[PDB]
Amino acid sequence: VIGDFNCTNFAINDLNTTVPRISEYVVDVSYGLGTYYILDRVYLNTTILFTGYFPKSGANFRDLSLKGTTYLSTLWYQKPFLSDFNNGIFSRVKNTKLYVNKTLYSEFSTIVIGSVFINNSYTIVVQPHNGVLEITACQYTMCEYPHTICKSKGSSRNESWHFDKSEPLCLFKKNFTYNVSTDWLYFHFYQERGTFYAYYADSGMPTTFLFSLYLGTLLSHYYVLPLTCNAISSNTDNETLQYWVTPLSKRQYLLKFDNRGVITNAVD
Ligand SMILES: *[C@@H]1O[C@H](CO)[C@@H](O[C@@H]2O[C@H](CO)[C@@H](O[C@@H]3O[C@H](CO[C@H]4O[C@H](CO)[C@@H](O)[C@H](O)[C@@H]4O)[C@@H](O)[C@H](O[C@H]4O[C@H](CO)[C@@H](O)[C@H](O)[C@@H]4O)[C@@H]3O)[C@H](O)[C@H]2NC(C)=O)[C@H](O)[C@H]1NC(C)=O
Ligand SMILES: *[C@@H]1O[C@H](CO)[C@@H](O[C@@H]2O[C@H](CO)[C@@H](O)[C@H](O)[C@H]2NC(C)=O)[C@H](O)[C@H]1NC(C)=O
Ligand SMILES: *[C@@H]1O[C@H](CO)[C@@H](O)[C@H](O)[C@H]1NC(C)=O
Ligand SMILES: *[C@@H]1O[C@H](CO)[C@@H](O)[C@H](O)[C@H]1NC(C)=O
Ligand SMILES: *[C@@H]1O[C@H](CO)[C@@H](O)[C@H](O)[C@H]1NC(C)=O
Ligand SMILES: *[C@@H]1O[C@H](CO)[C@@H](O)[C@H](O)[C@H]1NC(C)=O
Ligand SMILES: *[C@@H]1O[C@H](CO)[C@@H](O)[C@H](O)[C@H]1NC(C)=O
Repeated sequence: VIGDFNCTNFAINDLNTTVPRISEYVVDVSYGLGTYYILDRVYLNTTILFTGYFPKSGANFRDLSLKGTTYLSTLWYQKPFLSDFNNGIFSRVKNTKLYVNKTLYSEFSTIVIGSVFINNSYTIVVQPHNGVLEITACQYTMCEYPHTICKSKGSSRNESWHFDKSEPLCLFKKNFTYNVSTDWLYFHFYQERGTFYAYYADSGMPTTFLFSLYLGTLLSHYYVLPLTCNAISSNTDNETLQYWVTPLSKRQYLLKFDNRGVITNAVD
């Protein structure tokens, strides 16, 4: 389970089925994937040795996106999908582009980052709403079996990942736009000395600082929410979710900057 609130009994498989194969992809940083811009600094036409929260080059990304239709499997809400956060994670996220009457809609998996996922603890939630990225850190009563839905194409079940009837206590609540036409988003989520840090990119690969948030507590877990949809399948549109995640750690990189100060290359 994620949280411990019984939000629903509708269409749950508690059967000990085959675990879905988590797909894996090698981390290659040679074009600046997994890197970020340093503070308020510009570096031009140069190489820098810098120690930062970076992926291990040659480690694996895991695709933790889960697309459902009606049934939720209880095995989705366990290890290996429920994952240790440690220092942090780098996300490579497919922007799943869907069309309704030729109008573009942007979907991708919500991620939750927390400890115990109960309403005496803060859970960070990063959720897309079609070009708006809603980021919150609140005392959510997370569901046992949380998921999101396609708002665009609809779903056979309602969205429920928390059950707060009155507004929960929040440390953070901000919206960030992202470019809905992009094919990929990139995120760093990490923690240092009781403070959470987020970086993102929607164009190119090297991320930029979004925000930081003092928590005063260690985050221990993250989970990529299942998304349920009538579409995003071989019998509808041949679209897919992808939410690739790999651990961060304090690593020395060589960073190469071009004459615009873009990180064009990196070495672990
Ligand atoms: C912070 O987050 C916590 C979870 O970590 C929330 O606490 C849970 O809140 C729910 C909702 O109030 C509690 O569930 C309800 O418990 C009642 C009491 O349970 C006893 O009695 C029943 C028989 O009635 C026994 O079966 C059971 O074993 C216990 O002995 C139940 O009466 C409720 O059931 C009724 O309402 C539901 C509504 O969906 C109906 O489906 C049922 O048919 C029935 O009519 C219900 O089960 C839960 O027990 C709490 N857990 C804990 C650990 O406390 C907090 O509410 C939340 N707080 C805030 C401010 O967000
Ligand atoms: C951040 O973006 C979300 C999603 O657009 C906003 O939430 C919606 O706000 C309207 C107006 O209050 C409600 O009618 C909707 O029900 C809300 N939810 C959704 C999923 O659309 C939110 O208001 C924005 N602003 C802030 C500060 O969070
Ligand atoms: C969850 O709540 C529903 C509604 O009361 C109930 O039918 C179901 O048995 C509950 N499941 C568990 C595991 O408690
Ligand atoms: C960038 O650096 C190279 C190597 O020193 C140099 O040859 C080139 O002229 C520089 N270009 C600019 C635009 O500074
Ligand atoms: C979805 O929510 C509506 C409104 O509360 C309700 O009528 C409907 O039965 C719900 N469906 C499911 C599958 O939860
Ligand atoms: C959005 O992304 C597309 C595809 O990468 C790009 O062509 C376009 O210029 C971007 N638009 C904005 C406003 O950045
Ligand atoms: C999805 O792709 C396969 C292979 O090209 C094709 O057989 C199938 O008809 C496609 N489905 C849709 C809904 O386009």
